[PDB]
Amino acid sequence: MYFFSVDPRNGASKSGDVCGSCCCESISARPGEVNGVMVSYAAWSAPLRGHGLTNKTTFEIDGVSVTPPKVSNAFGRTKVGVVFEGTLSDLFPNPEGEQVEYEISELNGPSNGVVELGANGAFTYTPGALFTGVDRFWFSINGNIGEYVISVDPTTSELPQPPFTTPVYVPAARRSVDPRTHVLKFVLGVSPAAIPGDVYRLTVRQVAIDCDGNEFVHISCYDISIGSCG
Amino acid sequence: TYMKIADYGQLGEYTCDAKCDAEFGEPGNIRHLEGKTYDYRGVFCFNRKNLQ
Repeated sequence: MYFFSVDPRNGASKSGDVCGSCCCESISARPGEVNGVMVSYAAWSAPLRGHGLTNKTTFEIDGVSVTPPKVSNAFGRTKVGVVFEGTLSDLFPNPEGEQVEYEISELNGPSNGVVELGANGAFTYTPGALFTGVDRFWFSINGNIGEYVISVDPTTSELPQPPFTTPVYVPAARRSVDPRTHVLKFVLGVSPAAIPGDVYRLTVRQVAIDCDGNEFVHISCYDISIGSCG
Repeated sequence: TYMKIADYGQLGEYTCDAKCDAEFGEPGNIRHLEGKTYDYRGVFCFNRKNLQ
């Protein structure tokens, strides 16, 4: 669990443990983890005597280094209960000539089905009986990881098309704030498709509220660094 | 003249720790009222013989 004490905006700042080398503070993440982050606004909002914080935090993710992925993603569709079949070879257009070591990680496999990897880029997704929804599994075509998303339709018409989870994401509603102590919590999720070495930047806009209902906005940034081995 | 309690009003609610916003609340009205009364006032007349 990461912890960060936000600068108080006093004209006097730069608390003890500071490694001058940037502006945005650092966060190290490993592809696959889903960790939890804390931020203590006590230093900035406690002097601003009022109703403390509010649940109007706003996050944004932009990448300062991408290194575009090698293998594309894909989408699959099938009705409820009916076995699905698909190919995994048109998803790795390689510039050079080399074999295709298809592999399915037992750690990032499906959650409501089973998959049998064939001999050449073929696989059988037999969805779970009495189940309808969206299900994924993370293949690895010769090292480059991508996700294959499948939606099993409840036999009536169809299901929508989900948005292909990003490398780094902050979940929709898993944050909270304790106005009694001015402490923010949220979750920081890293897809298994992130490439070790890249760096993503997370901006957090937190808004306090005075005794009457006006606003005190606060902006801070963080540099998430996708590094392998923790 | 009578009186009509319009409403009662709220009284500041349930603060666990002092934030000092709803101190006095707001009270209601009493709305003094009034009202008069009316009357008919008709007449009629016969002469003496068409009545006798």
